[PDB]
Amino acid sequence: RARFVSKKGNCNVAHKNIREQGRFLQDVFTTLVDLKWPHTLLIFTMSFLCSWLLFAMVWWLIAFAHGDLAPGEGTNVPCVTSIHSFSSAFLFSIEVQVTIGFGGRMVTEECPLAILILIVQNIVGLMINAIMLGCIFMKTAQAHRRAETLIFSKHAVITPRHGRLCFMLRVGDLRKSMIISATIHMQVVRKTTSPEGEVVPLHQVDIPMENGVGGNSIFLVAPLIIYHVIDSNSPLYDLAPSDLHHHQDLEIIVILEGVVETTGITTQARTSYLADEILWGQRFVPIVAEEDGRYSVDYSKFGNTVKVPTPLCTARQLDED
Amino acid sequence: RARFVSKKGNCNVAHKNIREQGRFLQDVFTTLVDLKWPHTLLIFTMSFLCSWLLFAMVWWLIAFAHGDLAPGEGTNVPCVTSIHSFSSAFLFSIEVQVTIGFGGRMVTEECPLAILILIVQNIVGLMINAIMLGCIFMKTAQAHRRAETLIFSKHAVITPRHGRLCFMLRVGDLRKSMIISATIHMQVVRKTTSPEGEVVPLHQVDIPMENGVGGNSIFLVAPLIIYHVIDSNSPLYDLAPSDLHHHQDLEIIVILEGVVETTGITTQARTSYLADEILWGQRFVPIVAEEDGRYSVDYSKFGNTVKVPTPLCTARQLDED
Amino acid sequence: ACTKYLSSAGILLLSLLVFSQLLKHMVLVAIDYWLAKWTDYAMVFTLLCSLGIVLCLVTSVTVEWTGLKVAKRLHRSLLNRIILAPMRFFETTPLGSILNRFSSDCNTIDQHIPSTLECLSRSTLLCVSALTVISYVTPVFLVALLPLAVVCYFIQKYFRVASRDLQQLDDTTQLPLVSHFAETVEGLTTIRAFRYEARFQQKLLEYTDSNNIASLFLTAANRWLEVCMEYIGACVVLIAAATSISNSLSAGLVGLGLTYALMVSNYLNWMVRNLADMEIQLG
Amino acid sequence: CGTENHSAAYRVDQGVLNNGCFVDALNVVPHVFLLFITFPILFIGWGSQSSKVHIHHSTWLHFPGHNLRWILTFILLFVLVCEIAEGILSDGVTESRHLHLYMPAGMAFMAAITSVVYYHNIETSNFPKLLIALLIYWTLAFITKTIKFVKFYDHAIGFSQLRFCLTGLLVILYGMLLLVEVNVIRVRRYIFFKTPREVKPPEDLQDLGVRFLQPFVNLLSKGTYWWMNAFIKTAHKKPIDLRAIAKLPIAMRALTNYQRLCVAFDAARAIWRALCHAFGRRLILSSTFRILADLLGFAGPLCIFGIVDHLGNAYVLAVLLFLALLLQRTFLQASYYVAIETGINLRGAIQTKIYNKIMHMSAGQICNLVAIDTNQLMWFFFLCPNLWTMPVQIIVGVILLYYILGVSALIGAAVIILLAPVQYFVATKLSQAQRTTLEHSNERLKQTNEMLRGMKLLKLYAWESIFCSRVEVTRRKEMTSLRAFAVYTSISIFMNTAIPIAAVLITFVGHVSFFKESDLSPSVAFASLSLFHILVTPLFLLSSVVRSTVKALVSVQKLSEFLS
Ligand SMILES: COc1ccc(Cl)cc1C(=O)NCCc1ccc(S(=O)(=O)NC(=O)NC2CCCCC2)cc1
Ligand SMILES: Nc1ncnc2c1ncn2[C@@H]1O[C@H](COP(=O)(O)OP(=O)(O)OP(=O)(O)O)[C@@H](O)[C@H]1O
Ligand SMILES: Nc1ncnc2c1ncn2[C@@H]1O[C@H](COP(=O)(O)OP(=O)(O)OP(=O)(O)O)[C@@H](O)[C@H]1O
Repeated sequence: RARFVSKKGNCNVAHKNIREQGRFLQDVFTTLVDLKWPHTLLIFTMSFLCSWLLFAMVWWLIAFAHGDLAPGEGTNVPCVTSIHSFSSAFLFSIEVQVTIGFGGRMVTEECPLAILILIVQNIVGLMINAIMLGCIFMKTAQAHRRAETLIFSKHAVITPRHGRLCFMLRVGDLRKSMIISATIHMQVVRKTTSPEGEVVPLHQVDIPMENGVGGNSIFLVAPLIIYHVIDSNSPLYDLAPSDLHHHQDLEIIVILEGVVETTGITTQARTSYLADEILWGQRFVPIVAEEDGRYSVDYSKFGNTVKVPTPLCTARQLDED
Repeated sequence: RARFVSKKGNCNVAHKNIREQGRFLQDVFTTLVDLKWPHTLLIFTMSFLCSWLLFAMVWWLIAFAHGDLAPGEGTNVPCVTSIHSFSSAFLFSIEVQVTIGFGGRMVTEECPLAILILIVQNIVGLMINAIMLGCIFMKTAQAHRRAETLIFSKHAVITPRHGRLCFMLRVGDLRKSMIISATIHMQVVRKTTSPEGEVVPLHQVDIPMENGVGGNSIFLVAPLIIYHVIDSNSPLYDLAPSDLHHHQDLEIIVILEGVVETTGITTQARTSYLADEILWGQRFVPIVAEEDGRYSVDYSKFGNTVKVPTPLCTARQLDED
Repeated sequence: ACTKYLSSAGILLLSLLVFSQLLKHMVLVAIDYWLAKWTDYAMVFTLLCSLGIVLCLVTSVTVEWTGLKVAKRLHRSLLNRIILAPMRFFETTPLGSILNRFSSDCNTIDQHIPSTLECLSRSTLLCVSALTVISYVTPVFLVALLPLAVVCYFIQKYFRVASRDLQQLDDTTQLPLVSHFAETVEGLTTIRAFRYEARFQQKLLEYTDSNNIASLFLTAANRWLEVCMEYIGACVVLIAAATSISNSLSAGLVGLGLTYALMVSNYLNWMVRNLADMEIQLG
Repeated sequence: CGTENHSAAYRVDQGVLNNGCFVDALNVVPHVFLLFITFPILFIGWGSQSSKVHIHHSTWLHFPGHNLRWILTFILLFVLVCEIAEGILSDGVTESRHLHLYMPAGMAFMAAITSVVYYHNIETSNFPKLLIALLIYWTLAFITKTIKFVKFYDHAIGFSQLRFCLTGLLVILYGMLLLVEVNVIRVRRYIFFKTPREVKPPEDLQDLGVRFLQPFVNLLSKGTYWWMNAFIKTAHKKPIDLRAIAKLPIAMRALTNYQRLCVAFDAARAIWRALCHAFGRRLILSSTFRILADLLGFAGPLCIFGIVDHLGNAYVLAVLLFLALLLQRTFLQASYYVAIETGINLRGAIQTKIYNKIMHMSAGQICNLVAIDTNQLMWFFFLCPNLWTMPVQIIVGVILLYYILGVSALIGAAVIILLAPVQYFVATKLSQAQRTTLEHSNERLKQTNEMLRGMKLLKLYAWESIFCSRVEVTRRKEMTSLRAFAVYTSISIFMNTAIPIAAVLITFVGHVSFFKESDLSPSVAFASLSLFHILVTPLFLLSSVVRSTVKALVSVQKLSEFLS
């Protein structure tokens, strides 16, 4: 009785024997963006800290090689001014990569090497900031947060409309902003067997949206009733009004794609309906009311369904008679 | 026996007599992003180095024109303080573009020209950083790395399903993250001749996905079996069960498009199947198993196919009888 | 409830046993204590010889006498209680459920329970003595001792669960092998002329493998618990040595502490293993 | 680095001037660089294991020649801890602190653990474009300690220059382990055109789900059973079923072990030789680990002796004792876990062989043969390592006991010589009473079966009392046998408790009363005591080993009979 995907999508599938070739880590940036915020912050905190520290040791050493640190004498000229301890060297490293340049610690012309190190450190730190920014930008574009604003009624009903038995489901959007080119796809997950004896554990069947023009798009502003009319080509043509719910173990996958009008990022709203989450002989209660100046949506009535007289047979039997 | 595209896509086609108009280089930024990381780094290392250096020479010269460098006398006032050698001038250049400003080297009001040079150098260096960042961002968006995470079975089989002879192929995704609006296109590359005597060296034929709603989209979470039912309109209607594999030299092109849920970047997964990579009379072994709490995918069984009794004739002959 | 064994034992021999065990263990502690007060001539050495005579067999003889008492009492009691019961309780229940108890449980009680309870109690009082002496030498050792005791508690619980499961599963696993084996001998010519022996090769392979993976896990489990129990013993060796030398900076207290710090690694293993075994065998 | 202004007076004096404190800062470099370059990489892996690790339980491979990598890391950590001790001893002048004379080493220790967890993560998921940093780090650290060692030889005093010897030791350590990964380069050759490397048998072994995946893990697990940890939490959570339990790995087959046994046969002088030729290679490793565990056990009271010597060089002995105990325990477990595996595979292959002999017959005795003697083999094999090991522990304990105590070592030697054949004798009379108890138990249980099956007919006649009196008769005969058991068990536990008392008592007293030139320091006494705590186990295990080898001769004799 395992679900393919949860009520909130979040597909629950294990993947055994991945022959990892290391491609998992090669894709460093999709991974970084995929990370939770606390880890993105730790990595960049660590990267900066390490970069500042790794270079700082080099600066301290160059001071040491020159031997300028303990003489503290005027005649000798240091490569990096005001360098008395590692700590002084560390602070110098910080001032270089984050471009502070306090000035109490300056680079002289004594060490042609110090000049080279300065060039390298600036560039390395520079590239790090470039990469870090790129990563942060993509994270701020994680539109999946908008996917959480999309609503799917907990249960979908089966009722006749225009004399035809159909599958109904309510969907909505809580934000004022729109989702452009909102497209809905519906698949039926069913362990199926062909006549050739072939067995499929999770066969996915495409379900038409009864769109008037055969399209999959929908202008969703107010909660809408998405439905599928069951016909000779629908896998639900043989649904039993009583056993389909509990003894059969099927799952309806509802996918809502589209782009956020604000970012341009394509997202997905995923949900599922097990056999026991579907109601037979019930329909949805109207949600939209009307004020003198506008239309109003009552979201507390989303899961509100009522029992209506309905034929208690399979769609096939209904058509046969 | 040359392949159009490799098993891993990477289309292998030479392009002779390009009448290059220079548009190849005009598109500097698509090119920069296209470059491998080591070269992107070298270019920007070089660009900074050059920019820092080119300007540094100018700074040294302005010191020279003023003649402030060798007098080292107090009465005279330098345009740029602490300038004794080119090296001192170089370090000054660095401190300006990467905005360090150590302070040991400052710009005075003596040279109205030095002031102008400072303005120019800041802006030039500023624009460079802007362009450099832009380039780095697009590189961090190179979602082709996700294309490498997509799997295509090495060989595709030909077996009957529901009594109809069909072409089967397994496809998967190794990452937890999804690919939105995943669309599959299938083309047949065949040197073909019309009745008018016209000859085409690489004619591409469109192949339907047997989608229940006539769509090309697929919600791929678990490995799926993509197939094409051979009919009167399919170019495989006359396939010979034995000679189609070796004496005929056809190629099946499989394209998997879609956008990465994390970046919003559209990518492609490209693969091909030569005649000898197709099996006749074999099907795929089930991959998905089931644990008490979830569904499990065994990826080590991807290329696992078994022999099943099948008609040994062309799809046409099968239909004729 | 393990106390039913105690009620079948009688309180008097319990008192004899526990008082004699505490007697000989505190005698061992006192031997090492006056050894320390020695080493930091006739007097305390004659005291040590007089101490070392005191340790005696009485706990062992008390254990064995008590086991004989429990055996004859439970045997007579279950015999008379079952022959009191009507024929209907024999008819509803399987006779194998009675006779398997009669054979296995009596052989368990009369062969393995008494000695293993004695060694479990002995190892228990030995680790108590070791911790007591190490705490007596190094008083601030207890701060380090506490979370290690917590970790030993957690490991202890997890091991006991996994060990009961694997042990019972191994004991059930080995039996259809010898069952199939005896069958395969009894119908040998039948299978040969049937020419089905490849099938029963395969079945014996399945049974044999099963007995292996069952045994392997049991062995692996035992090793895992044993390995962890020693790491903690090595840690308390380190901490006791550091604290003792830090405070010393007398000799005898430190040397006793290190001796018992050595012994505690074997003590933990012995106690846990015997605990899980007795938790099985009191069923 | 120092007290006065000398840290600079290095470079104030001209040229290189051999750079005394400076080479320590050069050795800082490799270690600090390593941590920093790899922190970003290691961290993403750590975050990925927190995010999505269901894929991580699917993929496993070993780089070629990696066991020696593990053990070289272990012993270099050992010597690093030793040079940390040398650095603290050198700073023990304490006129001022000398950070650069022990901290560099400490950073190496930190670096070493990272340098091996990084290797564990590249071995976790194959990405050979990632140990480039690793090998350049090893060659750079090798170069820096090489410079340190040659300047040490430039300022040499020679043999007792302790840091010199230790330094060159870990120099050639890094050099040889550096050669290890270029052997890995020679294998995989990823910088030139190819790497076709993949394991099927652990990967296809993984197909059934739950695993006894020990044969393929890191050597850390192979000492500590790290893999087991994950498995037990489930058993605490949910109950355990046979389906949940694993299926043995590719090499672990009754078929495969039987096949190698058949190869051994194809190759007194027959079956025994085949068994050795089939399992000797596997067995001798357990023996070796057991021998090393013996040496590390004898290191214990030596450390006690030195500690109570200096308390009459202290924490260093404790730390070395700590490492010795860890490796000892681990070595003992390794020997234990290999003895077992050999036993098991022997049981499966021998059962298969017996079965095929039955299949070639062109019966309760045969069931007894399998159900007894194969189990005896399994057990004997576990205690097979001890056949020559027991002589070592006892003898080397005697040698150190003499080097501590002088003439009184023969007292405790007399105690243990009086110990062992007493155990043998009591085991003999135990087995006699076992056979008596088996006879009485068979009588009682068979009569009990007849009574329980006819218990209805006894209920018809109220004839239960007569046959319960029969039960009582056979039960009293059983109680006679059980009193014999009580006798023999009490005498065994009295031996195993009272022997360590008498040994210590008579040894110290005969020492001191034998000559008034005795000197009963705690360093003598307690080291001898802990030796006596060691040497109970070998004797008490050796008596059972002797009886086991008698039973072993019997098992081979009966199998020789049946395989005829
Ligand atoms: C543990 O005493 C000793 C003391 C000292 C010496 Cl030098 C050797 C031993 C010793 O024992 N050497 C045999 C090696 C050994 C025996 C038992 C155990 S164990 O922890 O009881 N685990 C199991 O027996 N598993 C069973 C074994 C039989 C098949 C089915 C699984 C672990 C290892
Ligand atoms: N070989 C080539 N490589 C790249 N671009 C080309 C090439 N040949 C033509 N083009 C550009 O693309 C167009 C292709 O059209 P076509 O080849 O018919 O040109 P055309 O009719 O020969 O006229 P033209 O002489 O301008 O090419 C041309 O107008 C030209 O601008
Ligand atoms: N278990 C797996 N996990 C990840 N990637 C895989 C896995 N198995 C195969 N691949 C990659 O994807 C492709 C899947 O094809 P398939 O499983 O048919 O491979 P194959 O025919 O067994 O050949 P190969 O032995 O190269 O896998 C393989 O070519 C392989 O490169």
